[PDB]
Amino acid sequence: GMGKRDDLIAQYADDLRNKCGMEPDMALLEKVTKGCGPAIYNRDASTVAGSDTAELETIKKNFLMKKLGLADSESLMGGIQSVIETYGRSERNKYRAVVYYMLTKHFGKESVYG
Repeated sequence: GMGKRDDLIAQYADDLRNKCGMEPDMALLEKVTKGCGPAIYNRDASTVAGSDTAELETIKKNFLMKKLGLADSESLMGGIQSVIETYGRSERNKYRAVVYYMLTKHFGKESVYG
């Protein structure tokens, strides 16, 4: 096989195109994936619970505010809610790399990844 790291990035790209309706920027997606960590074999650890308030508050504080450098405002949770809705209410495997990629796009923060 191709190995878990490639399988994951391929899956993220497929989700972006075929679930979220977006043309994936592969160069950015790779940078976002690097930031999430080494390839994860345990599916549970690579996904975001869209319906968990604390998990969304953590994405706001640790990713949007701490990493992307965005200020505290209604637009942050609004953006999180938007990307979770885009990924889909019926999706039980919302990959955290895909969510981070979508938020980076949504807020125009691509250049922070280099």
